[PDB]
Amino acid sequence: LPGVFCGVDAVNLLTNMFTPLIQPIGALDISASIVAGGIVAIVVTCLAYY
Amino acid sequence: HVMSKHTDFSSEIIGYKAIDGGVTRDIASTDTCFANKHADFDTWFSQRGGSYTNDKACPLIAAVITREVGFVVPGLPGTILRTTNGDFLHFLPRVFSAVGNICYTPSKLIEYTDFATSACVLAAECTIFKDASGKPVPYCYDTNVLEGSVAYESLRPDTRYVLMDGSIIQFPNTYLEGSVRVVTTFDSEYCRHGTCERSEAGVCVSTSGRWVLNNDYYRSLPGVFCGVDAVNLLTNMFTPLIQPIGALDISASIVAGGIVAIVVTCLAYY
Amino acid sequence: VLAAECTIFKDASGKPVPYCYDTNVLEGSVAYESLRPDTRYVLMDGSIIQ
Amino acid sequence: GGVTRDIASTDTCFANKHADFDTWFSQRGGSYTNDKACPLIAAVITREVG
Amino acid sequence: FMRFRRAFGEYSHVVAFNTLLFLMSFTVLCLTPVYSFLPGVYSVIYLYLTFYLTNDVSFLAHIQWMVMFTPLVPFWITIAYIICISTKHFYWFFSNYLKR
Amino acid sequence: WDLTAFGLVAEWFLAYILFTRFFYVLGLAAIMQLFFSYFAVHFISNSWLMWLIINLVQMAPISAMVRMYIFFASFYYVWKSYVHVVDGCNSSTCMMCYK
Amino acid sequence: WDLTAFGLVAEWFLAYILFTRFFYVLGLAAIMQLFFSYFAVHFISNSWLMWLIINLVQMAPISAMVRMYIFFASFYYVWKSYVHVVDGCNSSTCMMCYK
Repeated sequence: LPGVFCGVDAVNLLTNMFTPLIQPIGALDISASIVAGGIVAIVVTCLAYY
Repeated sequence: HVMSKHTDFSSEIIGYKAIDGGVTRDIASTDTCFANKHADFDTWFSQRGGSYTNDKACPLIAAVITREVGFVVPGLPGTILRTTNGDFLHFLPRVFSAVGNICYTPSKLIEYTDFATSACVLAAECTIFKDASGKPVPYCYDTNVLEGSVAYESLRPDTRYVLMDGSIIQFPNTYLEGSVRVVTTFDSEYCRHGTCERSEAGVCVSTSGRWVLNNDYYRSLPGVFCGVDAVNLLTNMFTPLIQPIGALDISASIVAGGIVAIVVTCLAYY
Repeated sequence: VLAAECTIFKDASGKPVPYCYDTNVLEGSVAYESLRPDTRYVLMDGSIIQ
Repeated sequence: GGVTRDIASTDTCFANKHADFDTWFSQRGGSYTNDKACPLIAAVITREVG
Repeated sequence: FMRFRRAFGEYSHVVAFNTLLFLMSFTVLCLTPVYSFLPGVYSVIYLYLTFYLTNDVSFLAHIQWMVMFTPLVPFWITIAYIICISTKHFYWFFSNYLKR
Repeated sequence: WDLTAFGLVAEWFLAYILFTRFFYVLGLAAIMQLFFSYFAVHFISNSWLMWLIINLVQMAPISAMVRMYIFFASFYYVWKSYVHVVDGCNSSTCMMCYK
Repeated sequence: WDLTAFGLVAEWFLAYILFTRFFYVLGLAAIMQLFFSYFAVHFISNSWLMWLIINLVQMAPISAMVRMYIFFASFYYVWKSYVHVVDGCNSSTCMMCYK
C-alpha cells in the first residue's frame, strides 16, 4: 500500500525505503512525477555543475 | 521426586529469565509450561496475566540476582546453588546493572537478544574439552574460577575442538567485531554450539553483529555482503545498483521490437 | 482496536472483570491504561485481542 | 622421495609426527588423512637438536 | 551491395543503419541470460554512440531503443536518457518563453 | 463453505460439457498451478524457457482461467451451431430437421 | 537445487523441433567447439592465423546462440504458414504434399 514503509530493522527500513527507485518503470501511477523529479534534479546538478 | 518452591534470597532478585535448550533466553507471555523452583515467580507472572503448568520437560526458570550466590559448574550457565532440603537452584549473577543475557565469544563477551541470530559461540563460563590423548581438559574465560583451567583467549580459529560429549566447535578468523563484522572463510564446514554449517572460502561483511557465513542462504539475507575476493566484493555490492531485483526480465519483447523494423522496411520499399 | 468505551474481560481464572477507559464511570472497574501490550486477553464470548 | 619440498594446500595425505602440524595445516584450509606411505613431515627449529 | 543500392532509392542509407542497430540489439538481448552486466553498460554505450548519427536515423534509433530496452532497465537510466534527449529543446523553450 | 466452494465445482463440471481439444491444456495448467505452490521457488537462475513457462502458468488464478476457457468454448459452439443451421449437415440420411 | 542442464536440453529439443536447413551449421559449430576443447594443444603451432581461428571457434557462445536461432526460425515459419493459408503455392517441390 502507498504511504507504508517497513523493514527488518531501523537501518533496514531506511535502506528499503529506496527500493521502488531501482524497480523497472511501470510500478507507480500517480506518484511517479515526484520520484522522477527527485532523480532529475540530482542528476542535472551533479552533472552540469560538478 | 517432586519439585518444591523456595523463597530464599527473594530480596536480592530483580527479575527472572528462562533457560531453553541449554541457552538462556527471554520470556514471553505466550509460553505455557515451565519448570519452576520459586514461589515469587507466580506473582511475577500473574501480574502480567500469564498462566502455566509445571513440568520437567519445559524450560527452567532462573532469577537474576545482584548477589554472588552459588558456585560455577563447567557447561552450565549462571551459578548453581543447592537448598538445605537438597533441591538445586539457578541464578544469573552480574557485575553491572545493564545486563540481560550474556554469551561467550572466544575473545570477548557480548550480550544478545536471540541465540540463533547472534555472534554467540558458548554460553558457559567454563567448558571442558577432550585433549589429543583422549582425556578431558578444563577451559574457562577466567582461570581464577577453577585451578588448572586454560583461558578462552588462547584458542585459535580454523582449529578442530571436541568437547567431553563429542560436540565439535569450529569458528572462522575475524578482523573486526562489534556493530559491524568482517570474516574470512575456507572450504570447510564450521560448527558452533548445537549448530554445524557448511561454507565456502571467501570474505563477508555484515552491517550487524549477527552470525555470518559464506553461502547462498546468508547471501540472500539483507545487510550481508560476501565475495570470493576483496576486489570482487566491491563489484558484487555495486552490481544491484544497475540491475533489476528479480528475474522479471522476460525477453519476449524482441518480437515487438522487430515488428517496428519489419514495418519500416516494408514501408520504405512500398 | 477497542470497540467501545467500556468493556468486560475474563481474568486468569475465568471470572468476568469490567474494564473501561475511565474508572469513574463504573465503580470497581480497571482502566485500559493499565493493560500491558503484547498480552493475550479474552472476553465473555471468547474474542481475543492483542 | 629423499628430497625435501615445500607444502601446498592441494596435498591430502602425510605421515605426521609433530602435533602442532595438525593446527598449522588447518590454518591453510587443508585437510589430510594420515597414512605412513605418504611423504613425511619435518619441522624447522633454530635450536641445535639431534 | 551494388544490387542493393539499385533498389530502395534514397532510403537505403536509412534502412542499412536501422537493420544493423536492430541486429546488434538482438545479439545483446540474446547474450542477456548469462551476462547480467550487459543491459546497463550496453544502454550507456548506445546512448553515447547515438550522437554520431544523422537525425533521420537518430529518431528511429531512439524509438527502437525505447521500445526494446525499456521493460528491463532501471528507472533512473531511463530518466537520464530522457533528460539528455530533451535538454536541447528545454534550452530553446526556456530561452524563448521564460528567460527574463 | 457451500456457496463459496460449490460454485467453483459447478463451473468445473460445466466446463466438461463444452468439451474441446484444448481442454487438456487447461487440465495441465491446473496441475502446474498447484505443483509450484508447495514446491519450486528454487532451481536458481539461467535459461529462459523454464522461467517463461513458470510465468505463463502462474499468470492468473484457476477460476479466471476456467471462466476464460468457458467464454471461448461457448463462442466456438455458437459459431458451430450457426454453421450447422444454414449450410446443412453431412448426415442427410437421418433427414435431421432441415430436409 | 540446480536445473540449468535441463533447461539447455529443453532448448536443444525445441530447436530440433523447429528444423530448418541451417541447423546443421550450428551442430557443426557445437561439435567443433567440443572437439577443440577436448584435445587442443596438440596440433596448434606457429601460424598465428590458425591460432586466431582456433581461439575464435573456442570462444563462441554456443549455449546462448540457439535461442537467437529460435526467434529467427519462428518468423520464417509464421510467414510460410501465412503464405500457405492465404496465398497458396504452385511449386510441386514443396513438402506440403502431406496434405
